[PDB]
Amino acid sequence: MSSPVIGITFGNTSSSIAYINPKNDVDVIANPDGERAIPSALSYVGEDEYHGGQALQQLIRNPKNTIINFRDFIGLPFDKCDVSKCANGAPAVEVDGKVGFVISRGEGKEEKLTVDEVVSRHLNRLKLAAEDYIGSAVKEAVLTVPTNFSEEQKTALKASAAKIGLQIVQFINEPSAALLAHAEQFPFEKDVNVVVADFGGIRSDAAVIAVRNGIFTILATAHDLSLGGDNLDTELVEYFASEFQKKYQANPRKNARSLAKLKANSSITKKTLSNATSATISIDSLADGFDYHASINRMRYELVANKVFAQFSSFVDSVIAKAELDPLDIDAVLLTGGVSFTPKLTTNLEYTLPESVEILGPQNKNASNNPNELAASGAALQARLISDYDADELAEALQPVIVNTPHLKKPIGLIGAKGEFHPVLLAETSFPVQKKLTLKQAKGDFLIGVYEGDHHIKLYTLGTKLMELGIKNANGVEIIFNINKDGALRVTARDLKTGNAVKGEL
Amino acid sequence: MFSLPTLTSDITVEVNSSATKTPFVRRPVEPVGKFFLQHAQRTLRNHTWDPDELLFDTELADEDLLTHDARDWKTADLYAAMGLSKLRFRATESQIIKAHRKQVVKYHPDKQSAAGGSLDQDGFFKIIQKAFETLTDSNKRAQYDSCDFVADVPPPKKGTDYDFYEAWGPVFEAEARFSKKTPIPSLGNKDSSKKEVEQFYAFWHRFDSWRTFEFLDEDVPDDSSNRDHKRYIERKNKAARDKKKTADNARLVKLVERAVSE
Repeated sequence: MSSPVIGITFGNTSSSIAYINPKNDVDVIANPDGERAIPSALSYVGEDEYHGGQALQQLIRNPKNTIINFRDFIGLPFDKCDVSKCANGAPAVEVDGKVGFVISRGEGKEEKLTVDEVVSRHLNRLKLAAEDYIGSAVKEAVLTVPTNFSEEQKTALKASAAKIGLQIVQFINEPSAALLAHAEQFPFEKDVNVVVADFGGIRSDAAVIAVRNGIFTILATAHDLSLGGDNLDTELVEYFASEFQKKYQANPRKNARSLAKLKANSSITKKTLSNATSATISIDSLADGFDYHASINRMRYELVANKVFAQFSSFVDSVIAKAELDPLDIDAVLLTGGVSFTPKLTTNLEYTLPESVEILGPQNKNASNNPNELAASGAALQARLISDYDADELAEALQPVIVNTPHLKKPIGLIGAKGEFHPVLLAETSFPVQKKLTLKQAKGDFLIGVYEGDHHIKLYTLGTKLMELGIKNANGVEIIFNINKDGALRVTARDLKTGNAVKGEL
Repeated sequence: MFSLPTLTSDITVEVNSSATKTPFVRRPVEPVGKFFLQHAQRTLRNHTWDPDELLFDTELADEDLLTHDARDWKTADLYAAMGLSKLRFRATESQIIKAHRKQVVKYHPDKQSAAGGSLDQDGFFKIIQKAFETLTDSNKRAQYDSCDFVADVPPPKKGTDYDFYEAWGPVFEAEARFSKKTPIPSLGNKDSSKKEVEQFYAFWHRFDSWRTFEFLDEDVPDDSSNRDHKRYIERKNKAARDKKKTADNARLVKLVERAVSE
């Protein structure tokens, strides 16, 4: 038996493990602490080492020896990295031309750790949590990255996993990885265009994916390293400052530990109020020896966060314009990440888009899953498909001659009754491809119009004529557009009852 | 889904220039999806490997069947695809295996790539692939034998002059393959006794047809459906079955009742 293969979503704020059971479904591997999305944090208390939400607990108490958000510093030198992102955690220093961190071990001795060392020992117990649940050793994994990591980072992730003995067998982009599990659980009845939304704690990722006969392709991607759940969190930090200084006449912002425990207890409400209408905060010894008790509902939270949430809908708008699409054309918006649990962010997207876009989120009655989980579950699905392959076959499958498919830029289709353009094979379609349209109610003699199509900001405008075909005294017809590997367009129009078929060739 | 222009000009002439790759674009895609792992596999793996052979088709009897889709395969005739258009239902199980071994080397996709053929013939190969498991299954072949309208010989035309034993001769074996009862009474000749005629029509009046219609299911139960959707398709699919059972049985009754008067 080959080694088990698992999927890794490595995130700024959370990491998750997925694995395909012998019952051939997805199962989420949890940590020993019982939380599925393991946080990406390490805290050293002397010689002892802590991970996860346990390691996030010492951030308020020992912030100089607690590290966080170490995904964006991998593979690139320190001068291209913003140090103030981990200004709340451990300082990031200059180590060997890349980013390193200053830690303190037992007896006050100082150890200088590379960020390459960080990912290895983070994956050390991501290995341990996976093999304890499954009961067998793991050696290889599929790692999901954002699409803006270059190849020199991917080799560094391959190298740092090789420091501990993990073989990163494949790299896949997170919008491509997250969508597959949604497509496996809920297959699409029609070929659609969808937008993957990854709203993390410290960064926001949006990418536009065309779903064409099971092939997932980039139209355009967008990233914002400044928009995220931290801005949701920091807006509440100044919010909780407001009632505290009017009631108790103290400034909680001027103490780092007071601001950290305020930042810690505000971080819980982002998860807590995603499922309930209100949340309560009780903090012993906040600042100047003062306790604090307050209850905050959904509506005043949304009244606070309407500036940031409008930026989140604005970030959706820019990636559509970057690929030059119209929000009438887009079929769905797919959501992943812990920010996507918020029901306010769900409601903004039906308002700022047409009603024909179905927003795939936690609130959806028909197509819903866990947004923090949906990235990793797609990686295990790719893991199961490649589990039959050795390294030679998958690397040959990874070759640019094979992974590059030519597509079709300008869409084709059928002309309507009033001269409107009805696309059959849409835009952005790879070939060879064949689609069937059943005109069952078609009675009489028909002229079948094949035209190229032009799209503008959305009505379809009739474009360049491809061919024309006609049928006589027909009672139900099928229209077939066939494109081969050579780009030749062949159109078959078959009568549904008599079998009288007229074939067009180009 | 909307209406059609419905024009009476009825032209079947292409007027534009040849299809260029200027509206064709070529950036790569991400290696993800189960259909990536098959679309790559056709250009990566592409794995493919006597008195009874005199009964086969030497050349493909339906030339249009080569261009037919693998997805639209249920309207495709598998007997013309297998090379058994002469014999159809009466071919044995080993004959299907020998016919499958003939057609796998004639239409080898690597040899089709060697002969310069397109990938459209590989779509006909997926017809050739799953025809084998359909025709080696006892149920699935019999289900395909239940819908073989090409082998369904019609009764002869009304108002014409014909021999009764020669024109209705091959007709009654078309449903005798659907007989659950053995032995099969024969039509006989002009010198047949009255008791044999009474034993004939009673067999056809009390006829037992095993013909089913699961292959005519346009909607099939998907495994991605929930519990009510697999039930909802089945009652509709049964409603197609018994209607086509009773109508063909009434057609068979009219097949019985016309031969009595003629």
